[PDB]
Amino acid sequence: AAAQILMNMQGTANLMAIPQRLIFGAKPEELGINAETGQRMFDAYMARI
Amino acid sequence: AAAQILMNMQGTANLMAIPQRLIFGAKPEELGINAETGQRMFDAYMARILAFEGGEGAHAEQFSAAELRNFVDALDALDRKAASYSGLPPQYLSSSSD
Amino acid sequence: AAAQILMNMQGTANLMAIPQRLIFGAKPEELGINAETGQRMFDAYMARILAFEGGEGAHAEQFSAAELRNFVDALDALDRKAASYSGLPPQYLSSSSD
Amino acid sequence: ATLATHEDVTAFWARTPTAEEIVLINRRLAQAERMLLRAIPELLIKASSDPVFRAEVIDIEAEAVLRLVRNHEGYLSETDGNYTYMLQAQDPNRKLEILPEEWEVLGIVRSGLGILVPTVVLPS
Amino acid sequence: ATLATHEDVTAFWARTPTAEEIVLINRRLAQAERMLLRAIPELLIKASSDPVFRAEVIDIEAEAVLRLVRNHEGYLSETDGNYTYMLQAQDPNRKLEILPEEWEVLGIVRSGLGILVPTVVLPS
Amino acid sequence: ATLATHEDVTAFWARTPTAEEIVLINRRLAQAERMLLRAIPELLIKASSDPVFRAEVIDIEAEAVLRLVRNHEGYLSETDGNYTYMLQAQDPNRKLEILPEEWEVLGIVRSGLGILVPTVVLPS
Amino acid sequence: ATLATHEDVTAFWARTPTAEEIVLINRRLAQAERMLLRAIPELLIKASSDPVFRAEVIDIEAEAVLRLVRNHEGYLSETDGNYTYMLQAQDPNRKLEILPEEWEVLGIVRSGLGILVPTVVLPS
Amino acid sequence: ATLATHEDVTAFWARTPTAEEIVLINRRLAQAERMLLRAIPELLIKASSDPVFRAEVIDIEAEAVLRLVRNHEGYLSETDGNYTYMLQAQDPNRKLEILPEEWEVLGIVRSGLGILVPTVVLPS
Repeated sequence: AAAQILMNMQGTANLMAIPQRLIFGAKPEELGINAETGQRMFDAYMARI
Repeated sequence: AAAQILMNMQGTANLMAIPQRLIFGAKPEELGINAETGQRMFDAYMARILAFEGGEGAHAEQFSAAELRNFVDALDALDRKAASYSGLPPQYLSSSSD
Repeated sequence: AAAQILMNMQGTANLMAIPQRLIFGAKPEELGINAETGQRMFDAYMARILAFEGGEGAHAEQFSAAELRNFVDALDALDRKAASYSGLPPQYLSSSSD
Repeated sequence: ATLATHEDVTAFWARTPTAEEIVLINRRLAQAERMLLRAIPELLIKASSDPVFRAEVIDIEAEAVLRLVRNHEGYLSETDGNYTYMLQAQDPNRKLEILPEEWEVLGIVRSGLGILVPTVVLPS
Repeated sequence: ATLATHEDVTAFWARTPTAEEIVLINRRLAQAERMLLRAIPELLIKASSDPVFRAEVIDIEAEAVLRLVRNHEGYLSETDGNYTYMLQAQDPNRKLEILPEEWEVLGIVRSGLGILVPTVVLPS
Repeated sequence: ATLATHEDVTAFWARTPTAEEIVLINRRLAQAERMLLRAIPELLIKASSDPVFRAEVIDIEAEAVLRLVRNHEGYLSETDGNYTYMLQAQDPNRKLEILPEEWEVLGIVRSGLGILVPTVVLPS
Repeated sequence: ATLATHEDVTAFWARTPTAEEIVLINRRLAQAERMLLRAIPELLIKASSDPVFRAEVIDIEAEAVLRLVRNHEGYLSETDGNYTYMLQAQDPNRKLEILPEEWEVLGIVRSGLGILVPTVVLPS
Repeated sequence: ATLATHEDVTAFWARTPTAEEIVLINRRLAQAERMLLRAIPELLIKASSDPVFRAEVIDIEAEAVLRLVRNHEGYLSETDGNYTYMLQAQDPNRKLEILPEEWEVLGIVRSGLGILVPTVVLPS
């Protein structure tokens, strides 16, 4: 029993111990997502808006 | 197991221990973004107030910080297991309050 | 690991330990913003109340301050590891503990 | 000249065009072909090699011009002596465009979920 | 040639077409053929082996065209001094498409619940 | 005389003005020039030195006048014997304005972000 | 007499006025000048020697009357059964006033952010 | 001369313009010409080096002018007792403009995500 709880806790610490951030309504081409990869890089230092 | 928690907690501190700040409904050219670089510097000294023309349902909002204690509450659980399996005094894993 | 938390915490105390102040729906020429500098100086002593001509949806907003404590409880967790791996008396690292 | 022809648009329209409507259709079919060729740079050699694919492109070019020429004069009604008619209402200021469900036939699928990736340069 | 023919479309329309409406119907049926083949490439094997599946495909093609040709001139009303009519309003954006329940009839069906799976590459 | 002339306004319109409308157009053209000259003190120097800049000034002045003088009588409809017309709806359209889109062409741009700055006298 | 004239108002109002409309315009011009002087005591002094400031005040007086004498009878529509008109839905205005932007042209714009300062008398 | 010419606007319009109205088309093309050139400084080098790029500019200028001159009179209806028409509820259509769907064809785009960067001068 305790070994299952330690695995599920560890698995949660990998996938899900943090928020998952979402945006609804913005178009992928309006955000400038690259069509080949589905990603937009942006610089993420502290206080950017 | 504990090394994975320390890795994830440290990456969380580099990426999400601070909130992420957003503005919606403001045109990049209205804010004056430099189109060659996608950015605009502004003076960030204490207590200055930003004012925007935006009215197209325009609003600020933010994603939360991640609570780093959510991982620390798993670190001290694994330290109680490391003490339990090793049989060392709880002092050696810094795990007792006494 | 502890040096990265101290860097990010000290950085956050310089940029983000303050709630940023915003106004939306406000025309710069109505606020009296100087066009050459993008600013207006206003006398900010204590209890003075700002009064604005209200635009069609005009209102004030804030971004949150960052909680510096969200890094400090990771600094406390890393001092707890540094004591465990070194085997010093806990009071050499976690000075306030016991 | 162009993959589709004013006979293709005429066949989908079910009216005989005037000499002005013929030159409009000839100008707009070249615009539709160029608009597809921009997104599928192999188009003209994927076609002819593949005959069922060419048959898609012909009717996509023809329908893309047709919804722009059905009523280009912009009328809602006319009267002439004692004859009179009125049309169903339809959108002003129409533009030559290819719909998502036509891009899917060319095989271009636009994906509605993409991600923003935060980065910071690692120190040295 | 297409599985359905203009005899099917006029049978559901209950009006006789002109030679221009015949050319129009022959092209809308040629779309409905390749609309179905792109979803079900077995279509010609099934519709030659099974007469009930054939009868369903014939009517899905004939209805898919009839949903366009019903009033393709786009009239709301016409009159002279002595006879007049007007019609119940309908949308102008008539476009060749097969309904969700028409896909269920041909035996392919969408799921309205599907899942996004988070993935991270495992270290080595 | 002012930089643009009633031939410019007439050329962006589609009818010859009466000798009455010519006085209105001449009076409005001077007002449009004085508005641009207030914002850009170098206007006549730049319009003498640079022929691309001159073309912008001439056509922004002619646009600014044209949107006032067209239908300046304020009619929605008139009839005359058996003839009749009706126009599209309009705003009060009251007074001369240069658009943000035209100030950008003249090369002057305003930020939609500005900053209120707290201040207190430092003691001595 | 006023700085602007009934010839200035008639330069913008393309309809030439009758003698009743001339006496109206002369009193509305006197009201507009008197309104400007009460805001700017220097007005006649500046307009004695600055030839572009004369054009500001004269065209602003002519505009401030124009927006009040345009259609002052208040008619929407009129007919004799052989001719008729109707107008756009104009604002049924009842006072002379000078716009916020016209005060900015005269150089006396006012800001929309002001402060209320709490105060209490200091003891002795 | 401009890159496109009044025959292009005529060909997309499917109406032969008036001699009073070719003058309008020529000045609207003379705007659209430099309105593109001021956004893409190399435009005339591209449009003489590459004939496929030239065809985009030919279309986009003629479409930008055609949007504006389509029903430039602003009528909704006209009649004399034997004939009548009524048009759709078209736009007030008050400026020459190039669409974002046309700028991306000329190969320039504006990102809808941009960043505000806080900064403070470091001590010294």
